[PDB]
Amino acid sequence: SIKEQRESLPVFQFRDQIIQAVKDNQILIVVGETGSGKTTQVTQYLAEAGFTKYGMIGCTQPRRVAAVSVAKRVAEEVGCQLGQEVGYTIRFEDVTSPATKIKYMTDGMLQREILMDPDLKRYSVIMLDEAHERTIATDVLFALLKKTVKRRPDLKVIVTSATLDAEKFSEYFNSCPIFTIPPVEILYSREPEPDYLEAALTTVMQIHLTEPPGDILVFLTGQEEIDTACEILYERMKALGPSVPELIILPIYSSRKVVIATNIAETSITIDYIYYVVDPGFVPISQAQANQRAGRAGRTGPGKCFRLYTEAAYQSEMLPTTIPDIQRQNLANTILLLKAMGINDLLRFDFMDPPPVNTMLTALEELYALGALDDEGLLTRLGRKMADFPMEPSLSKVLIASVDKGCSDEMVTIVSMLNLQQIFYRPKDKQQQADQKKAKFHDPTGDHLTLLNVYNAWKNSGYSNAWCFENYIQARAMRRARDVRQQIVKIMERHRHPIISCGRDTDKIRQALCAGFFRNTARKDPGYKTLTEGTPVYLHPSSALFGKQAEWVLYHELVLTTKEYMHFTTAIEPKWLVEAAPTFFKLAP
Repeated sequence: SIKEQRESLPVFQFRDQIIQAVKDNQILIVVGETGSGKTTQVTQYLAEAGFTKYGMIGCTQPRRVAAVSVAKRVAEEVGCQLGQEVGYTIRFEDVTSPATKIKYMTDGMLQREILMDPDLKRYSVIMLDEAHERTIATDVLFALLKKTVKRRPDLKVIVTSATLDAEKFSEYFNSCPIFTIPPVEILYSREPEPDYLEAALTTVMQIHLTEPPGDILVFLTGQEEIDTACEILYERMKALGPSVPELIILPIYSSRKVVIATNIAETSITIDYIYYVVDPGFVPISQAQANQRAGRAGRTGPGKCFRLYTEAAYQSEMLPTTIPDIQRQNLANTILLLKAMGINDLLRFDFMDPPPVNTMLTALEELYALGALDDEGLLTRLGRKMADFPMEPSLSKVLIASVDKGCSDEMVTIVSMLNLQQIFYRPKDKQQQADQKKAKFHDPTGDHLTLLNVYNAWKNSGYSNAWCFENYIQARAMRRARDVRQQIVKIMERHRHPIISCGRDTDKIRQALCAGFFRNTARKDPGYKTLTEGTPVYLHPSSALFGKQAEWVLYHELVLTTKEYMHFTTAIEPKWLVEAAPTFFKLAP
């Protein structure tokens, strides 16, 4: 039943108590142990209590997927169509209606939303649900909401927290109350294991045979560690014997079952029926993170956690408080927005956890080199124009540069294609066959123009799914690209940025892509080496210029599956970098 499921949750007992705490206290810290359902239920409770009469309820989630996942879930519970009373907003996916009482979104959208109205009048209550996997963009929000609260008293702010992080939050938010919302044994090693990988595998071996049935979850650091573990565990399982229950071993890089994942994956997994966790505790992690990890065993039933370090280590060489995760490109975006609110002076800024000065100086230098900031560091005309685009400052810079070069039509398509997850379906039985079809779209210049070739031919075939399948192109991905393209075209048109085509002048198109994306360039070494930092990076085999020789290249992203790899590489001329990417590479007259 919908009611029965809702009432089953631990929060429902404290449901009347939560509403009173919000009604009295302006800012409220909520500690809910995972599986309390504070994420879904609290939003409804405040809606049910009439907080949506004169405002919306907004909740920020750490990832895009989480905001979509919670919104759909809450929609079912509320019993209404997604986007109507309960909707989510994420980048280029605003699933909301005028009739939207409850809204879910990422920190970035809130930052765009707060910049437009520093008082957030459209909202009655703002809740940030990122107890774990908090960033600096989330920390910036805290300081902004602290000021917003001093000018709009009716506004309610809820801030979820981990138990270790809780008291620090309360001190920061003017000593406001900490509302709290209510089994596994943790095992340690007497001496620090010399080899964490060997220890962890032996640990997985003993637990598979010598323990009651449960599923094991292991965490590792690198891909080569994962691959080595898969081979070792296969070899030991086959040698062990046929009587022994089969061990199904699956890795994740986002009879009994073993799952092995990295930190990237740990933040995005809700797998059930696992009674055992192996915690190598070294990426070194924090006590709050270690405790969160321990809890994951306790999800389905009782169970055990195996931390591969001394207890003293837990209490000595591990800090409890979360360290906010800093993304270099996200931080540039955050700083750009802050300067668009007229907030300079990052040194005296009310940061709850001060970011390292290098991170802020690199971000400032990156924006300066893009020409978002002048010599002083004050926001320029170009910076304000870029801040109107909800994307990384490199991509927004490329769009505006293309308008100057009369090639905005091709760029909006290329920019659309960069956001895409998977573009080409590949099946191992027909892998060779798929690669042959991909080759038709290969442009000499590089992957950027190859993406332009894919979308154009898709457009030319009237956007046919049969055509997509004919060429082993993900049909869903192209549809997503068009949705993004249409939204970008509307954003450009609203600002004074027209759409002009130039008949695939590859020189103008790649020149445009050098205006931004100039700190992601590399030169061929007798693989390649990065111009900016000197880091060695390699062409991916799937690249359109992978066979070809190309002395100077430009890459959209830098993936690390095994060794540093450039994602979407395009051959460019050095001249354009001096000319179109001025400040950084003007080592000419």
